[PDB]
Amino acid sequence: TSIFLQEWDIPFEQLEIGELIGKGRFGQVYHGRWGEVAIRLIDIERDNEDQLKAFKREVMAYRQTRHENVVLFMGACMSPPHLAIITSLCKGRTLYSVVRDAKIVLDVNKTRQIAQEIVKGMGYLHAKGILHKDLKSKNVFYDNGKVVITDFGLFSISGVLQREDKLRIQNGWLCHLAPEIIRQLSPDTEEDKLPFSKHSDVFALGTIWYELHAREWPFKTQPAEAIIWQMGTGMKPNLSQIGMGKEISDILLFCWAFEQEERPTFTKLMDMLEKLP
Amino acid sequence: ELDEQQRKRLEAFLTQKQKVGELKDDDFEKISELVVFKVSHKPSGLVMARKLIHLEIKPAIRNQIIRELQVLHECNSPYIVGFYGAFYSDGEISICMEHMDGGSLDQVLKKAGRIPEQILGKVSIAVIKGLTYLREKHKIMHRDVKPSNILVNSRGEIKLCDFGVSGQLIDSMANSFVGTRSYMSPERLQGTHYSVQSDIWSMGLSLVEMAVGRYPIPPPDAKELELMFPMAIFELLDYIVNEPPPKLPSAVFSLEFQDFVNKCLIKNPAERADLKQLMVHAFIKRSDAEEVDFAGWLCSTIGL
Ligand SMILES: CC(=O)Nc1cccc(-n2c(=O)n(C3CC3)c(=O)c3c(Nc4ccc(I)cc4F)n(C)c(=O)c(C)c32)c1
Ligand SMILES: Nc1ncnc2c1ncn2[C@@H]1O[C@H](COP(=O)(O)OP(=O)(O)NP(=O)(O)O)[C@@H](O)[C@H]1O
Ligand SMILES: Nc1ncnc2c1ncn2[C@@H]1O[C@H](COP(=O)(O)OP(=O)(O)NP(=O)(O)O)[C@@H](O)[C@H]1O
Ligand SMILES: [Mg+2]
Ligand SMILES: [Mg+2]
Repeated sequence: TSIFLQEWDIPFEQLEIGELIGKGRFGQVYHGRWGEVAIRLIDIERDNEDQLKAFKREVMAYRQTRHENVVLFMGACMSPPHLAIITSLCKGRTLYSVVRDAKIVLDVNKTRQIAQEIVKGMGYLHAKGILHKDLKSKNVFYDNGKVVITDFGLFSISGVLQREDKLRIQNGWLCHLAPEIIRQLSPDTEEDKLPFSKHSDVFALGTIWYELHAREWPFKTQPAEAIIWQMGTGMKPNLSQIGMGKEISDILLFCWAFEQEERPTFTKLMDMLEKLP
Repeated sequence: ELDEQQRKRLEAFLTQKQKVGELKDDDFEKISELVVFKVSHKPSGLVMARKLIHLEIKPAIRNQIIRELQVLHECNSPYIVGFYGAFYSDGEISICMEHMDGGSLDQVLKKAGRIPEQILGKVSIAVIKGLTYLREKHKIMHRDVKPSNILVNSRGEIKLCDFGVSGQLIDSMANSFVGTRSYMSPERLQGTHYSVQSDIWSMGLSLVEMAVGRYPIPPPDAKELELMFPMAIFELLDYIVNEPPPKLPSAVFSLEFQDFVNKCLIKNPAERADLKQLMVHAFIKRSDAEEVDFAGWLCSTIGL
């Protein structure tokens, strides 16, 4: 029923809380000092024992993680109703912002390199039986070659879906969801109960591979309902409209494969990205 | 496309035009909620409705949305609601409008049981003239026709609202709301090129819903049709695309009405009736030349 910060392998004396880093749908995310840190303050119902040991469920799984492509989970003190998840602070910019700045060149060699980094980290999380469930370019950080995944596992305890028989759909969420997930979104959908999987995470990587080369999300033109139906029945773009070769386009056909068992694991995907020009 | 008793109040709208000048927040005092609010302007005693669209977004883009929005001062007709001004205050752009005493036709439907054919006769002309006006006078299609965006008043006018003026405002709102009642045309869900034909389908679907008192997909089983007189988003949209369209029950509605909705709900947008094909249709030429006190029907059913 309680998590203390003395329970962690990172010796902790004091924790300073600075300015808000940015807006976001899941709690608030402040600058902090410990070394410099990133603090995410989440609030929970006072007496929802289910949500809580299901949070505790998650965090000490994270206590076993350390990998150069995965943000360093540092600690999580929990004196309900106020929670906190404390991780290393990322220098540099998010992949979302880098992709959408015209002053940065993103040649085919660089995009292969960024993608292999994300894959290595995702393979580590998968190897430890941890699903990301929200892999996307706002959750990847890029500082002159250094690439770091963040926010893995949070989506289960997130509550970002929460109107009357109306599901709230953020821009760019849907085009990451593999078809098995899209086909059951409903106004009763709970983040706890969607069928995420290792295969769903590979799909979400595919969306990032599209985004690295087109420098925008797929289905940019289209409204949410059109995206749901188009992705549910298996319709997907290629990148020949911008002169990308076959190899780059084949990556998508594998990652976005309609039947899950046809998409590669991250280990196989790591090989496929090696054999590019 | 002309009448003198509606040239009367178009122009008396442009006399309350001068009274507004420019607008920002503290001019307005909230009265009640209807998200949009009932407001009371202070420099000008006009009672309006104020939209709130929460957007969290750049310098240059706002200026170019509000100036893209300024097209609504120009458009004027008895089948489109009244536009006053657009400004930005506190992370939320706010469109101020003509207020409507009766509410949306979704509003009136849930209070009534069903809506009679003779009234939705007149509703149909209001929509078809509106869409015809906007296309050939401004080269814009509505893009979002549904019962909640057709508004009515105790004076007796029916006009459309919440249509697409600003190609950017579409792009800038961060998240949409997807429920169990969809009015998107089958061609729009598949990502095919579309025209005002899509707005005609949206009209057809709204009409059958209002005539029956229930959203018509999936269609009801014989047990619920007798009475009247758990589904995931994807399979509803897939129903719209692959199963045959809904139709009114053969018993209780006239042939002219049934053929009207049937032509609006044809899947192939080329075979679907176009705007003015619909205006020479038997059902609305019959309905045009009828006397129904719309104001009286409204005030007796919602109570005002
Ligand atoms: C992909 C796609 O089709 N997007 C789309 C398609 C159609 C509509 C919208 N859109 C919308 O949905 N609303 C609804 C949600 C409240 C709007 O109010 C809305 C809006 N306001 C408004 C307009 C006119 C009058 I007279 C009063 C008003 F208040 N204007 C000015 C718009 O230009 C758009 C483009 C709006 C978005
Ligand atoms: N470890 C970190 N280092 C630096 N910035 C961070 C870190 N974690 C989060 N941020 C930033 O803090 C803000 C909020 O992050 P977050 O709450 O995950 O929202 P988001 O993932 O960017 N968008 P969304 O989850 O779809 O609502 C964003 O500006 C992030 O870039
Ligand atoms: N000018 C108006 N006068 C009276 N009621 C209005 C007016 N504008 C909106 N409403 C009502 O406000 C409520 C919410 O409208 P709105 O914010 O547009 O969402 P919605 O109608 O439920 N679906 P949508 O219009 O697509 O966002 C509905 O009950 C409308 O009838
Ligand atoms: Mg994030
Ligand atoms: Mg509306």
